[PDB]
Amino acid sequence: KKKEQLMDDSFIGLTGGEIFHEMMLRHKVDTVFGYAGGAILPVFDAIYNSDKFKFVLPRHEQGAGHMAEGYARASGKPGVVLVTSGPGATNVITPMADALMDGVPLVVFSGQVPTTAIGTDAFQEADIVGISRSCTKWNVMVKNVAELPRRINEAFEIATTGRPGPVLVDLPKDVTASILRESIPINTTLPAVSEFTSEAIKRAANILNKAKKPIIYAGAGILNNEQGPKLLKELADKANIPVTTTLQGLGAFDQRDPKSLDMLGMHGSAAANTAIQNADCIIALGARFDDRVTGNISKFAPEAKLAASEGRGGILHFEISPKNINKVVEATEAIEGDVTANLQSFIPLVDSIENRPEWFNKINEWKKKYPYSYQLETPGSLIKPQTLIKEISDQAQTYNKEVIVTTGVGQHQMWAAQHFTWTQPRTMITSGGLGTMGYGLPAAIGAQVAKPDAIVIDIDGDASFNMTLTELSSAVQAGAPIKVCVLNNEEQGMVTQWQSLFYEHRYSHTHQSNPDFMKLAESMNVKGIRITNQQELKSGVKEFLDATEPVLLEVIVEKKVPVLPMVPAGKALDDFILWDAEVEKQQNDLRKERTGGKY
Amino acid sequence: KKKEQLMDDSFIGLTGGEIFHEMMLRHKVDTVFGYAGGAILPVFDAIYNSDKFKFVLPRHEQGAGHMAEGYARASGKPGVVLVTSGPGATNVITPMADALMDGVPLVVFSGQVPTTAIGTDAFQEADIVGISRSCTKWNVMVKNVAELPRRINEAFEIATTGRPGPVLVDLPKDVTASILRESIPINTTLPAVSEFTSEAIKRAANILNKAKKPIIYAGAGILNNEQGPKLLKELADKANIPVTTTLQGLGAFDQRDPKSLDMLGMHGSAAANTAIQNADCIIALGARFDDRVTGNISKFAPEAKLAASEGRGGILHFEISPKNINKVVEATEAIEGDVTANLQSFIPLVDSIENRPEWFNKINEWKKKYPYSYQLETPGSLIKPQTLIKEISDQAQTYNKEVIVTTGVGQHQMWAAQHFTWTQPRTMITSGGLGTMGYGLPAAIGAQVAKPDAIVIDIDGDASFNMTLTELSSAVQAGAPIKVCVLNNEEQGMVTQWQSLFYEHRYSHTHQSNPDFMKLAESMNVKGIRITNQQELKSGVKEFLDATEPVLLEVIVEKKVPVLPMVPAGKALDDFILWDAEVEKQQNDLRKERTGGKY
Amino acid sequence: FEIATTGRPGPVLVDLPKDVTASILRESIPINTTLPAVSEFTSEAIKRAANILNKAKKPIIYAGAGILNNEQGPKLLKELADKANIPVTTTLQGLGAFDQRDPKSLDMLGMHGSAAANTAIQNADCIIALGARFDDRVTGNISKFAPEAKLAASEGRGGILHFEISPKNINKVVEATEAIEGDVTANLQSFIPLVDSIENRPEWFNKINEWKKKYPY
Ligand SMILES: Cc1cc2nc3c(=O)[nH]c(=O)nc-3n(C[C@H](O)[C@H](O)[C@H](O)COP(=O)(O)OP(=O)(O)OC[C@H]3O[C@@H](n4cnc5c(N)ncnc54)[C@H](O)[C@@H]3O)c2cc1C
Ligand SMILES: Cc1cc2nc3c(=O)[nH]c(=O)nc-3n(C[C@H](O)[C@H](O)[C@H](O)COP(=O)(O)OP(=O)(O)OC[C@H]3O[C@@H](n4cnc5c(N)ncnc54)[C@H](O)[C@@H]3O)c2cc1C
Ligand SMILES: Cc1cc2nc3c(=O)[nH]c(=O)nc-3n(C[C@H](O)[C@H](O)[C@H](O)COP(=O)(O)OP(=O)(O)OC[C@H]3O[C@@H](n4cnc5c(N)ncnc54)[C@H](O)[C@@H]3O)c2cc1C
Ligand SMILES: CCOC(=O)c1ccccc1S(=O)(=O)NC(=O)Nc1nc(I)cc(OC)n1
Ligand SMILES: CCOC(=O)c1ccccc1S(=O)(=O)NC(=O)Nc1nc(I)cc(OC)n1
Ligand SMILES: C/C(NCc1cnc(C)nc1N)=C(/S)CCOP(=O)([O-])OP(=O)([O-])O
Ligand SMILES: C/C(NCc1cnc(C)nc1N)=C(/S)CCOP(=O)([O-])OP(=O)([O-])O
Ligand SMILES: [K+]
Ligand SMILES: [K+]
Ligand SMILES: [Mg+2]
Ligand SMILES: [Mg+2]
Repeated sequence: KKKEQLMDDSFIGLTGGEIFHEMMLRHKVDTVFGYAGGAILPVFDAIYNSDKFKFVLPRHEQGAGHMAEGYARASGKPGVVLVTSGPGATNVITPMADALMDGVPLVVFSGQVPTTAIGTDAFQEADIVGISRSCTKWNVMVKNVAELPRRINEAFEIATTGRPGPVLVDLPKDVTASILRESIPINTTLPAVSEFTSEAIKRAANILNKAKKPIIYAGAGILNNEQGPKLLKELADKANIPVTTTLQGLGAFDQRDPKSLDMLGMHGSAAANTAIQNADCIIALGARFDDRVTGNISKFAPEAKLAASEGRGGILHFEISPKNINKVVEATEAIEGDVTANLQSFIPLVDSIENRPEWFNKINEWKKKYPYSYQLETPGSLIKPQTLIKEISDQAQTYNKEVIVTTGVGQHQMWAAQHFTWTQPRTMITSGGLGTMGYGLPAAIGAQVAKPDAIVIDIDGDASFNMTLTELSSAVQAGAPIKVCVLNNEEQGMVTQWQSLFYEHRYSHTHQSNPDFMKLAESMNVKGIRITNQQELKSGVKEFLDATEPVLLEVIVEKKVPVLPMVPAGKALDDFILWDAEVEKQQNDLRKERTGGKY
Repeated sequence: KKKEQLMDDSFIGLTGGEIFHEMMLRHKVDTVFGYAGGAILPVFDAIYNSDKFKFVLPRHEQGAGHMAEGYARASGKPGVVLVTSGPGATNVITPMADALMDGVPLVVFSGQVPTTAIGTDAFQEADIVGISRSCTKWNVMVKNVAELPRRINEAFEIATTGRPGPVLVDLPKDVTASILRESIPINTTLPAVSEFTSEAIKRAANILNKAKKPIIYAGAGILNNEQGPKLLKELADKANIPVTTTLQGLGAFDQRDPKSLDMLGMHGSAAANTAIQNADCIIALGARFDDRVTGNISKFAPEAKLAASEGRGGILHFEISPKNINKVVEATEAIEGDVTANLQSFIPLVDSIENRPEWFNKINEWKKKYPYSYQLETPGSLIKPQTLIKEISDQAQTYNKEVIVTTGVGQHQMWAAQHFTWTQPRTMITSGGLGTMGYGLPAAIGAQVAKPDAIVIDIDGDASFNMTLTELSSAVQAGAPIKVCVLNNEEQGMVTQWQSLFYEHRYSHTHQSNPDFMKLAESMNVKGIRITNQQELKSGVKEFLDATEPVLLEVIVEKKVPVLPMVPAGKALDDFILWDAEVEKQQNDLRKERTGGKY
Repeated sequence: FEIATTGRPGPVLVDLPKDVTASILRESIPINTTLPAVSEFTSEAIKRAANILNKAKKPIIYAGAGILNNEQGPKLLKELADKANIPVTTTLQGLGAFDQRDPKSLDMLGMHGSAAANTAIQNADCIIALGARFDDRVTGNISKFAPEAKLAASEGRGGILHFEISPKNINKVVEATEAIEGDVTANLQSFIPLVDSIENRPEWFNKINEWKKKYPY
C-alpha cells in the first residue's frame, strides 16, 4: 500500500520517445534546438507537431548547440539540444566545450545506435560518451527505458546546480523505441548555511571593515541569481566600493554609476587594472581569476597580498565551485556557495561607509587618465571600428526595448565589450573561456528566441561570421529578427594584431576572402544594409535598428588597428600598452615599409 | 665517433615551428589545410610564405578536416591539418571521427596553450588529447622541442600503416616557440610473409579451387595499393568470379565488365545481394562486413556458411587489421596483412577456370531481373533524381579527364552510388561509416587540390549542402574549380523516406528552408546554373561540365521518392523491397491523404 | 547493491571521502533513496529454440555458473535433461549444478576436462548453453569448436541455443543459432513445456557411454 504510493504506473505503455516528451514538459522546457537523423527518429516521432515547446531547426548541429547556449544565457534556463547519433553528436562537441568553459547549462540529448550495435563500429556510431567526457560536467548512456526519466532528471539537475555547465544523455534507438512495461519509482517521474561558511563570512566582513582601498571584482556568477546585481549594488553602495567586472560579468553593474571601473583585464580599462593592483581588499564575486584577467599571476594584486600578510585586507572569494577556490590565487577567506545567498548574510555584517576621499580621489584620477582612447576618423578615412560600436550603443539605447548583444571572437568582440555601456544583466552573450569564432550568429538566434521582444544585436567579425553564416536561413525559419553587424576589416584582426606586434608584420594566412555580404543576405531572404563611408554611419545604423525583420549590416571599417589598452603576455596587470597617436603613426609607417605598401 | 654518427646537430638553433616546417618537407607534404590562432602562431610564423607546400585556408576548421580527407582519398597521401587550440581543435573532431570510420589517413596538428597553462582551464584550452582519444588511432601532446621530430614521424607512420586512420599531435605554444639546444638521435630526423599466413593462403586457395559458386566482395582496402585493382581483376579473370563492391570499393572493379555485380548492401543491387546469399565461397578483399552491407547478420551468407561446414567453401577474409577479422562474421580462412601483397601469393595457387555455366547463368538472370528501376518522368513532372545522376554520369565520361565524385549524405548519395558507372580507383569519395552531412563540398575542394587536372563533382543534397556551404568561398580562394550539383528536393529525403515507411508520413522537422542557391553562388563569386524542368536537363548539365571555374548547379528534383531497392532493418540481404510502379502510385495517394495534400 | 547483483553479477566500488562520512545530513532526501514480463522477441526465440531441440538427435547441455544464480536453476536443468534425455557437461564454475552421479553426467569439459565431455560436444548436433560464456579454457581452438552443431545449424536441424543474461556475452565468441536473453532459470521455465519428452536415444547414448568408459581420469 505504501509501495503503491511510491511506485508510478502512469508511463507504462509509452515509448521512450513519448516519455522524453513528457519529461521535457515536466522540466518546463519551452524550446528545443535540434536536427533529425535515423538514430533519434523515435524521439522525433514522439515530439511530432508538439504544441508543448517551440522546436528550432538550425542548418548544422553546431548551430543548434550555440543557439541553445545563447538561449540559456539570455533566459537563465537550460538550453536543450536534440541531435542524432554519429556526426549529429560529434558536431555538438565545440558547443559543449564552449558551454563548459563559460558555465552554460546545456542539456544535450544525442541519438545513439541500438544497444545491440554499440561497440561494433556500427553505422553512424560515435563513442560520444567517451568523446564528450572532457567537455561535459557529466554524461550517461541510457540503457533501458525504465531509467530514462531518472537520467533526464539527473541531467537537468547537474546542468543547473553548482557551476552550471553542459551534460550529455546518449539515447540508443532501441531504448527510445521500446515501451515501458513496468512501474518506476515515483520520485524519478518528477524534476541552511554551514557553520564553517557562516564563520568565514564573519571573518570576511571583519576584513572588509578594515579596508581602506577596497574593490569589487564581479563576474558571471553574480548573474546566476535574479537578485545578484541588486545585492552587488547594495554592497557597493553601503561600503562605498568601486566595481570592476569581467567580460562575462558585463551588465552586472550599471556602468553609468560613478563607482564603475568598467572591465578589467588584458584589454580592459587601465583604470580598472590600476585599481585592482593597488587595492588592499579584493571582493571577488562569482569570478574565476581567468588568465585573461590576472595578467602575470605572480605580479597580480600585490597590495591585497601585502594587506593579507599584515592582517588588514586580502582577497575575499565568493565561489560556488570548490574546484575554483584557491586554484589560481590564494583566497584570504573563501566563502563557498551561491554568491547572492552568501551576500545576503555578508552585507549586514559590513559597516556602512560614507566617504573614502583618498581612495576615490585616486579612482577618479585614474578614470580620467585612462579612457578608451583611439585614433579618430580623419577626412576621407574609413570608419573606425571603435566609432561604429559607440554609434550602435548610443542609438540602440533609444528604443523602449531590452537590448542584448552577442559577438564573434576577435577585435570586434573586445571593442564591443569596451565601447557599449553595459547596464542590465544577461545582455552580453559572448564566448569568453573557449573563444569560439562563429558563436555570434547562432547565439543571437537563441537569445532572440528566449527574449522575443528584445533587440538582439550580433556584433560580428567577418572571419567569425564566415564560420557559421549558413545559419542566417535558420533565423528566418525560426522567426527571429536578429540584427547582425559584420565589422568588415577583411582580416582576422586579432591575429594580425599579434603578427604586427610580435612577428614583424608577417601576416601568415590571416586574410580570408569574404563573400558579397549583401548578395549573401539577399540569398538568405534577410534584409541587407551596407555602410561604406563615414557619411553613411548614422543613417545606416538607424536603418539597421529600425528594421523589424532579420537584418545584416555590413560596415567597411579601418584595417590593421590594434585593440588598446593591452596587457601583453608576461606583464603585470598594471604594465599596459596605452593608445598614443604618434606611436600609431609610426607603426603604420613601419607596417607599410615592411610589407612594401601591401598593408 | 660512432656517437657523432648517430646524433644530429642540424636542427639546433631552429624553433619548434621551423622544425615542424622542415619535417613537413621531409615527409613530402605538398598541401596543408588549416586556420590560424594564438596558440599555433609560432608554427604559422615558420611556414610564412613557404614555397614548400600549398596552404589551403577554409572558412571553418571542419572544412579543413573534410578537405584533408578528400585530399587523402583522392591522392592516397595523408591529409595534413594545422589548427589552433581550443575551438580550432574541437572543430576538427567530426572530421577525425569521420576519418576513423572510413580508414582515412589524417594527420591533425593542433596548437595548444603553453605547458605552463595546461590543466588550469586556460584561455582557449581544450583537453583535445582526451576528447580525440576515441576518434583517433593515436594521439600525443608534444612536451619538448627535442621530441617534436620523433612525434611527427610517429604520427605519419601510424596514420598510414595498418588500416589507415587519423592521428592528432598537440603542440603547446611554448614548445613550438622554443629553440632546440641539443642534439637528437639522427633516426628521429628522418621519416617477409609469416609461415602462419603462407599456410592460410594455401588453404584458402584449396578452398576456392573447390568452389562452384564463388563471389568476390571487394572494399576500400583494395584501393590502398596502386596494384590492388589490377590484382583483383587478375583473380576474377583467372578463376572466373563475379565481383561486387561496397560503397567504399566503388571504382575498384570496372563496372562495365560482365563479371560486375555492382554494389551490394542495404541499397545495393538485388542481383549482388542475391548472389552473395547464394555463393558457396566469398572472397572478402579489404572490406569489413559493415552493418549497411550484411543485412541481418544471423541470416547473412547462408550458402557460404553451409559450404564451410561441409568442407567445400566458406569465407576467405583478406584483412590488414586483426581487430576486423572475425569481428562480425567468422572467416573460414583469415589472411592477415595487405590484401594486394597477399593476392600476389594467392593467385598463383588458384586454378584457372574457363567457364561456370550454371553459376553465370544464375548471375546473368539475376542482373537482368534486378536493374536499378524507378518511376520515369512523365509529361510535366519534375526531373527524377535518378535520371539526373544518369545524365551527369553519361556526360562526364565525354571529357578527356579523370572524373572524381564526392557526395553529401542521404538519398542523393545512394543514387550517385547506384547510377554512376564506376570504372577507376579513388573516384568515389563519400562519407560512409560515420555518414557526415556537409562532407561533399569540402571533400571536393581537397580532392580537386590533390588532382588539379581532374573533373571533381560534388553530388550534394540540399540539407547536406546547407551544413557547410560557407566553404564555397574557400574553393574560389584556393583556385579549385569544383562542380557542385545540389539535388534540391527541399527535404531531408533520406529521413522523410523512413518517416513515410515507418512513421505513417509524420514528417517531424525534416524540411529545412533553403537559400536562393543562385544568389548564394553569386555572393560567393561562383558561377550558378539552375535547372528547373526536364527540357533544361541536358543543356544545363553540359553547361555545368563545360565550366572552367567553380560552379554550382541547382536541380529541382521530384520530392518524396524512395531509394530502392532497400533491405529494411532486420531483414536478410536477399529479403529486399523492389521498385514497383503501382506500389509507388498507392504510396503517393496514401501520403497525399495522410498529409491532407501537403506532401 | 543493485548493479552488483543484477544482470551478470559483479564488483562495484563506492569511494567515501572522509568529510562526507563525517558530515551530518541536514536536509530531507527522496524517500525512494532510503530503501533498497518476457519480451515478445524472447518468447519467440524460446519457441524457435524448442523447435530446434525437438529435431536434435545428438543434444548436449553445456551448463555454467549462471545456472547457480537462481535457487531453482539446478532443479530446472535436471528437469530439462530428464525430459528430453540429454547428457550434461559443466564448466569449472558450473561444477555442482548437475549431480555427477547421474548417468547423464559427462563431467567437466575443456582444456583439462573429460575427453568424453570434449568428444561429445564436438559431435553434438544441438548445444544448449546454459549460463556459460564459452571461455577460451573451454572451447579449445575456436575455429574448430562444435563442428557438428555448426553443420546442423546450417542444415536447419540443430545449432547452439544460448541462454545468457548479458548481451555482451551473446555472439561474443561463437554465433548462437538462437539467443535467449535474460535469467536462464526463468527462461527455462518457459522453454521446458515446449520441449518434447524423449524416452530413449539409443545410438547417442551408446556413443556417450562408450566415450565415458574409454576416457576416465
Ligand atoms: C579575445 C578575448 C579576450 C579576452 N580578454 C578579456 C579581458 O580583457 N577581460 C576579461 O574580463 N575577460 C576577457 N576574456 C574573457 C575571459 O577569457 C573569461 O571568459 C572571463 O574573464 C571569465 O569571466 P568570469 O570569471 O566572470 O566568468 P566564468 O568564467 O563563468 O567564471 C565564473 C566563476 O563564478 C562561479 N560561479 C558561477 N555561478 C556562481 C554562483 N551562483 N555563486 C558563486 N559563484 C558562481 C563559477 O564557478 C566560476 O568560478 C577575453 C576573451 C576573449 C575571447
Ligand atoms: C546512407 C548510407 C547508406 C549506405 N548503404 C550502403 C550500402 O547499401 N552498401 C554499401 O556497401 N555501403 C553502404 N554504406 C556505406 C557503409 O556504411 C560503409 O561505409 C561501407 O560499406 C564500408 O565499405 P568497406 O568495408 O569497403 O570500407 P571500410 O569501412 O574502409 O573497411 C575497409 C576494410 O578493409 C581493411 N583494409 C584497409 N586497408 C587494407 C589493406 N591494405 N589490406 C587489407 N585490408 C585493408 C580495413 O582495415 C577494413 O576492415 C552506406 C552509407 C550511408 C551514409
Ligand atoms: C588453471 C585453470 C585451468 C582451467 N581449465 C578449465 C577447464 O578445463 N574447463 C573449464 O570449464 N574451465 C577451466 N578454467 C576456468 C575458465 O577459465 C573459466 O573460469 C570457466 O570456464 C568459466 O565458466 P562459466 O562460463 O560457467 O562461468 P562464468 O565465467 O561466470 O560465465 C557465466 C556466464 O553465464 C552468464 N550468467 C550469469 N548469470 C546468469 C543468469 N542468471 N542467467 C543467464 N546467464 C547468466 C554470465 O553473464 C556469463 O556469460 C580453468 C581455470 C584455471 C585457473
Ligand atoms: C542511422 C541510424 O542507424 C541505426 O540506428 C542502426 C545502426 C546500426 C545497426 C542498426 C541500426 S537501426 O536498424 O536501428 N536503424 C537504422 O539502420 N536506421 C536508418 N535510418 C535511416 I533515416 C537510414 C538508414 O540507412 C541509410 N538507417
Ligand atoms: C590564444 C592562445 O593563448 C595562449 O596560448 C595562452 C593561454 C593561456 C595563457 C597564456 C597564453 S600565451 O601567453 O602563450 N599566448 C596568448 O595569450 N596568446 C594570445 N594570442 C592572441 I592572437 C590573442 C590573445 O588574447 C586575446 N592571446
Ligand atoms: C583566427 C582567430 N582566432 C583563433 C580561432 C580559430 N578558430 C576558431 C573556431 N576560433 C578562434 N578563436 C581570430 S580571433 C580572428 C577573428 O577574426 P574576425 O572574426 O574577423 O574578427 P576581428 O577582425 O574583429 O579580430
Ligand atoms: C538528416 C539526415 N541524416 C542525419 C544526419 C544529421 N546530421 C549530420 C551531420 N549528418 C547526418 N547524416 C539526412 S541523411 C538527410 C539528408 O538530406 P539531404 O542532404 O537533403 O539529402 P537527400 O534529400 O538526398 O536525402
Ligand atoms: K563600457
Ligand atoms: K553503377
Ligand atoms: Mg575581421
Ligand atoms: Mg534533400
